[PDB]
Amino acid sequence: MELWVSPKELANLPGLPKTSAGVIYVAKKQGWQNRTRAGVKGGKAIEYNANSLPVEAKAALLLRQGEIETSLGYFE
Repeated sequence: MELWVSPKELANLPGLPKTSAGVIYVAKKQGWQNRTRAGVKGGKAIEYNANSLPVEAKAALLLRQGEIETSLGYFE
């Protein structure tokens, strides 16, 4: 499993501030396994590994994830 996340998506969990500015700034206070992707924004964005987020965000995370997709590229 992986389920990565984006700063704009973290800017809504309680444990995390309501603005990515605080999440990215706080990201330095720890540095959750964040993968870069030269396509979700600029030549180098900053994703966040959901498994690296604490528990307070892990709970509220999958919470606002209601409805998303059924199954695909999952090779069954």
